[PDB]
Amino acid sequence: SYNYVVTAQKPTAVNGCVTGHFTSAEDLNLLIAKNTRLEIYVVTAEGLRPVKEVGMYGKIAVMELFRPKGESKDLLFILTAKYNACILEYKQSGESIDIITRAHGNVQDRIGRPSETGIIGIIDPECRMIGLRLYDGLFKVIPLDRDNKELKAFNIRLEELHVIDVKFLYGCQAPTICFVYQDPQGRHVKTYEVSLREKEFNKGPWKQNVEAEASMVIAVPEPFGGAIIIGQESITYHNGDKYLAIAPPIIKQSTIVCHNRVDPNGSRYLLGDMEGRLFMLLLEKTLKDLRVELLGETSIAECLTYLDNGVVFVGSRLGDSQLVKLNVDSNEQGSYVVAMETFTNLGPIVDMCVVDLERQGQGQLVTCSGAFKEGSLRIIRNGIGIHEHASIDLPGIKGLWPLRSDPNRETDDTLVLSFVGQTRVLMLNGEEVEETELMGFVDDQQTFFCGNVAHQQLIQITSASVRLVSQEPKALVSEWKEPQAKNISVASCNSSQVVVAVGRALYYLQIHPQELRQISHTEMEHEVACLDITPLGLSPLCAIGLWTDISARILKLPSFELLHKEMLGGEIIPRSILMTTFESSHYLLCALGDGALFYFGLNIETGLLSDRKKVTLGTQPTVLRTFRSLSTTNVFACSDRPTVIYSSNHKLVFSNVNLKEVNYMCPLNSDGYPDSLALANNSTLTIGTIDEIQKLHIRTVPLYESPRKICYQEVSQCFGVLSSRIEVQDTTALRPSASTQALSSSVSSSKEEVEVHNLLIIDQHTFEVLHAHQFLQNEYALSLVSCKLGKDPNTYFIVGTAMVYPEEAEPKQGRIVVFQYSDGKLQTVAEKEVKGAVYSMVEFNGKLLASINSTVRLYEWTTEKELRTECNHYNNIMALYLKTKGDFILVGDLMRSVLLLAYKPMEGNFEEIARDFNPNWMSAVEILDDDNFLGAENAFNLFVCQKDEERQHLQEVGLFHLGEFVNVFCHGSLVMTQGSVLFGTVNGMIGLVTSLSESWYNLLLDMQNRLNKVIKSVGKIEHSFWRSFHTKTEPATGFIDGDLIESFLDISRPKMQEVVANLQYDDKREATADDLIKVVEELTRIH
Amino acid sequence: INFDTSLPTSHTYLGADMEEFHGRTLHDDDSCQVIPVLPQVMMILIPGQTLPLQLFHPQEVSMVRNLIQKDRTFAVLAYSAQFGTTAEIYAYREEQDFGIEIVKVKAIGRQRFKVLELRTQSDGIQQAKVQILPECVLPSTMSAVQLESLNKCQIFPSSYKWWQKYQKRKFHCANLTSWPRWLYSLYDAETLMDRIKKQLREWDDDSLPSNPIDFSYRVAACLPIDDVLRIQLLKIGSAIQRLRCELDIMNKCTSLCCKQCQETEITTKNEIFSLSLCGPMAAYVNPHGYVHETLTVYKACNLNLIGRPSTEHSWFPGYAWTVAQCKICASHIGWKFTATKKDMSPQKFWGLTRSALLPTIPD
Ligand SMILES: O=C1CC[C@H](N2Cc3c(OCc4ccc(CN5CCOCC5)cc4)cccc3C2=O)C(=O)N1
Ligand SMILES: [Zn+2]
Repeated sequence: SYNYVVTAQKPTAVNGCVTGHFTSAEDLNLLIAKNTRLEIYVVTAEGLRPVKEVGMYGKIAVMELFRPKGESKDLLFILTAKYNACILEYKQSGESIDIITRAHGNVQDRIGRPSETGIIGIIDPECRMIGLRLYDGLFKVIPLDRDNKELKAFNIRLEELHVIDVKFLYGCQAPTICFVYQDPQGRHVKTYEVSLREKEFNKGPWKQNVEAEASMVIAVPEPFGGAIIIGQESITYHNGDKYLAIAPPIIKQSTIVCHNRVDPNGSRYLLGDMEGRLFMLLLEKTLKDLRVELLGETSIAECLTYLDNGVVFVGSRLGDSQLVKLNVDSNEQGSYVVAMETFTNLGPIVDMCVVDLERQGQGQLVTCSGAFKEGSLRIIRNGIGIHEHASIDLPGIKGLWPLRSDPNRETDDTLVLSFVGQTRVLMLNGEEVEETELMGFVDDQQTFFCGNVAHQQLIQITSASVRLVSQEPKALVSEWKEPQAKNISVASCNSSQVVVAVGRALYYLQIHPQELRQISHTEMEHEVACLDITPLGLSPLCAIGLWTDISARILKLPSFELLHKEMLGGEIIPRSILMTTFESSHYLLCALGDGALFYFGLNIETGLLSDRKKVTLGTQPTVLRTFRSLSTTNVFACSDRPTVIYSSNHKLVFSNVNLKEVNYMCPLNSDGYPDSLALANNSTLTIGTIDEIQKLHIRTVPLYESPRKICYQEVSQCFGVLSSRIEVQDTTALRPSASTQALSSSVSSSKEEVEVHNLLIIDQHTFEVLHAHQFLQNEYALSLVSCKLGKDPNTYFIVGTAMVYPEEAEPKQGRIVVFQYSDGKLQTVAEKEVKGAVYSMVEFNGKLLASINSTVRLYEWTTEKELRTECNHYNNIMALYLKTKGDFILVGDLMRSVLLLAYKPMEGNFEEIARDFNPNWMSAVEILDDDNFLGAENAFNLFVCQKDEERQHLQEVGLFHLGEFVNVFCHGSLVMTQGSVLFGTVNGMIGLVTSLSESWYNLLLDMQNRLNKVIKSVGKIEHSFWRSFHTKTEPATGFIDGDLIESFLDISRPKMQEVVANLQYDDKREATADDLIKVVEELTRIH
Repeated sequence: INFDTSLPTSHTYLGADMEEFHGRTLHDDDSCQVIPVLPQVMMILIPGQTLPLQLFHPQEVSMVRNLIQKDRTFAVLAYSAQFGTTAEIYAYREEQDFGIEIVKVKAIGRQRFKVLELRTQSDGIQQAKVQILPECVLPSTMSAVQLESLNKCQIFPSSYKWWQKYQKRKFHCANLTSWPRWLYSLYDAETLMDRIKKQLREWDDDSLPSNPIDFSYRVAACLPIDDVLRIQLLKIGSAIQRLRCELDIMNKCTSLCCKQCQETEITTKNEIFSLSLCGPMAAYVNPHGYVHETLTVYKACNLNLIGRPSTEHSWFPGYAWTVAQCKICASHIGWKFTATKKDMSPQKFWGLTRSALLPTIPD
């Protein structure tokens, strides 16, 4: 098996946030860590200015800014989870930005038990050294002698094997570290000093049984000195002979988990609760006492950073991050917190599903995201977005035209709108739209075109006539009518050249001052459908599409004589046709009423249409329309599924536009709406800017409780969501939540903190909670599915459950509840008591498969409307995971034991096919196909078992360090390689897995290696080290880092040429840069 | 109960003046070793398990005597072989009384292995080249997923309400995953060891190994199970899977029967109890050098007692033994033990030999 993994969506969860002077000494920076990503901003009055963002080949585990003696600005120390240490510097060389690596080395020890309080990394305030507590019984020291470019470092044995937190202190004759530890007597604080000179600890200034549950340590700066120690109940200062202590009522509620220093003084600190409380702690003065104020509520903070001007960065892992404003203990109101800005954080993605929501043939991902109030559904859609600036209700718009009403202003001030038998004119002044008359333009006739034309004039082309109007002193200066007064049926005009068409006939007029002169006439072999006349001054040809021969055609400049004449096929007519110019070539596009779009290369001199390709874009008819997007032209295909059409290296691309149907559009360049679009649909005119390239767009739906599983019932037009709110014993809520705020509501009729489970029913379009069904007291909802069973036509939400009692370890009882959502409410259609926890379920060939502890059990759905067992299968593992393909069944436990059962219809029971037991923690599994099984496993790895007598063992074909923790896999794709499996992750990264042909695998593997020679890596970390399956540590196999491959496009033109130097390539021969460019761009369009 | 529960584990019936050796020899993981093989001994030795021996044939007497000079470990093969366990000699006794040669050792199983080669020497003794199997250790289920702000709270102060606060504290980050705290608790060494300790507390009050591996191998030896499951347990490399598998065996398996007849209920789980510090079951050698793993229970049924009580060579000093056989098929199931002094408690009990038994789940 040959797989390709790529990032659809980088991790969003913040796990570190530091400030300092990194970019310049004169700039204040905020650095943010999002697992493998490092964002760098500059703090402003206006907010946060982004500056440089980079990935690492590493999970950022330590991130500290420091300034060693005689350096203009701060340097950044980072240590990864694989013990990659680096010192980094910000390098602006001209108009480009780069993060250069001053030093790097791997600080790992061969023999070492990693500490239970994780990696801790600290730098002394003189910047003599870096301390790393990596392992129990050891303290690693990296001296900061400027010659130490390899980060060579020594260890010192600690006596104390269970260290909790540790800092370096301020104001000491020598570098001194302070730390809480635990031995079988109790929890105490100690200090040592650190001599590089001796590579050893000397005993230090002071010591202390401190609070049972003391956890945090804070180095106080030099105005006082000393250390603050936070616990559950206490906050204790310590120093030589000085000592304070408090236990305010306000924090005994939830534990403090993050802190931050507000001023260099050390007067104030920000404290971070585990549930969102944000406190100040003030050091009152010398050092008299400690006051603690409760400032307000934030998102549940992983880290905090005071930014100055009373603004605070709140980094979160469980919900959105924030900038919040603080207020001083003001004369009128107590010090309080206000949310200034929110940044999206998808993770943790705990479950998701893919839904074709818009009906467009475009998947949308809907995730269960967040926890404990930060809980949320997130709707993730792929596309080009429209930034909307104005909206106008006007139904029945048939056409849009921008127009310059004042000839010595360089900018549109008019929008003209056609309706059935009716024309209307909107004038624009800044952002004020007013319908008005345009003298000379008729209003009781349907316009087919208007706009500016040569010799300082406006033209309007009605069904009745072709009016022509003076820019100055507007009035009619010309009119052209059809000989026997017949209606103009199709119209097309440019700068200086009209080509109307009447029924089967078509005339060709030209625009000259105060006169429109008839030049040609002609007939046509069937009725005329659509015209174009675009210059590529005056255009020497004219495109046509016709009604019966269903055919696109080119014509001559005045004669109207056929130049190419291609038959398009089928029974549906042309709807629009467009001669356009992409890249530096010329094309002809033509659209059918059924949604089909055919494109041809064009030859302006001869007329030769070449290389027909087809594509289908949204089944309603399609109007094509030219616009400018950054010094180049695109095409906007107004339809069911609106679409922009650009050309990336001489092959066209169809980025879809992120809107419900657009019928007509035109570009608009006003003073109030510069470089904009005007879109109309059946009910509304919209005015907006447009994004250049595609992106992922995230709609958020707050639940204010934990969502846990989700599935979609298309017939009901709604989502099932298992959720979980926390009440406290009386039992009452802590806040209003999705389940307590539902329209309709219910509770299951029967057979200190508490969890209460519900099945929410949420509207597909509006995401209103329509109903909230509460399960029993002590009942824990585990699994959810929405399916049809047996001969029954009705569709049901089915939930598996378990009965959790604190006395009981392994649950002895549970339920399989079948529900129907039919009225606004939810009917319990059937229970089924079961002697165990229902961990999983799956619709299985019209029957219900379901794990109950170690048993896999198949149920049929009776006409009596009850669940009846067919067969069973007792395992020697616990069936946590259940996935199927056809009659094949995949079972897994938490410990990476996997089975492969098969149903046998002729035999009535299940049979074992294959198995693999290999002890490791498994978080998710998926069936890639009948033979291959994708899984996620401990230390952020992906792995692939393959199927292929004593061949019921499963071969290990795939290994890869992802760097993310996968909760859910699910088959689907967010676009309109073989297969697509999306996965969601704890940091809110989303990834895609697909499969490759061996040929392609081999090519791309070579190319990774060529790439790794050429691409600068931040901590100088080898890509191979990074992707190595790690816990054992082995090279990755049968997995292509698509992120690596995609980075090819970002390298300079010569680095490409270097990468492809003597690369054998199929069609083999010596390959080009442009050969691989168009391959890699084909690979970007799977996600 | 007031019988000295350490008297059994010292095997005084061998004689109590043996030269001792400070037990410590551990071969490297995945290394290869050439170790001799005890002939004439068929058992599945578990790491940590004490194994007493009596050897007569002068080839056996030789190569032990040699082993005392050089490394003291030997191979104890688990038969149809592929897998076994090393055993280190920690006590030696030469004896030429009654005219005849005897060697008495006390070994202790140490490391599991895979067999590679088995060249049998011209002396008559097999010499097994041997791959030392590593002892699979995994981190906490939470270690990967864990919030770094919540690292600081992972160590706790050391009572069923305590286990709930433990479960809430330890597995809080289960909310990031797609499962509950109560599921992660079912794969938690410490929770699993405590649960096993409760079936151990009703057999009976002590201190046992902190280490999940050591604990798991200790409780493996208490289980009266057939030779084939013993091997299932041994092959399981992960201690967590071993502890869960042991919990299962302990809950499900509740009767014990005569292996030969297949339907004669000798005793129940309710009756199992511990007179050895080792546990309710342990290996003892008889006078002829046959090793018996003997599970002590309070009551037994359908046994016939033949011969008369004897204290000769008794494995439990103070008690005399009477041979017990299956009422139906005559199979030597074990021995009834009976007090010699009238104040000892308990007064009587049955010691039933593992090989003759067969654990069952009812219905
Ligand atoms: O608790 C228990 C339960 C009973 C168990 N016993 C006693 C016993 C015998 O008991 C007779 C006997 C005892 C002692 C000897 C002395 N040797 C020394 C070496 O050279 C041969 C003579 C000979 C025969 C004879 C045969 C087998 C067993 C047997 O399995 C046991 O050992 N301790
Ligand atoms: Zn019998």
